[PDB]
Amino acid sequence: LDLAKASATDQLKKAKAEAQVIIEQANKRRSQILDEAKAEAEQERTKIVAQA
Amino acid sequence: NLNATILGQAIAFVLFVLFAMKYVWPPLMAAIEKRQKEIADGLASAERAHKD
Repeated sequence: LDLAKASATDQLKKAKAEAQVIIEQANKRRSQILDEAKAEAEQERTKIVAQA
Repeated sequence: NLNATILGQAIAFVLFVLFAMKYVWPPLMAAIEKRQKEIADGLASAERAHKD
């Protein structure tokens, strides 16, 4: 009962922890991309308005 | 001049019946309930423990 309970809580806890850890990491990636993309769109408008 | 034995044996059997029966009885009973109540008590509380 005791050791069990200890490992169970400790575990599901930690699992949650890394889970969110990744989640935030990835979210940070989608941000990273959509940032880079945003940059790209910037470059595009630049050229367009320019030669225009 | 009188037989006189069984009298002393009998009175000593009274007071000593009391002292002896008294002395041993409580310990042996507390040993009984100590034992049954022992394996028992542990098992039960430990059942609450494991289950819970």
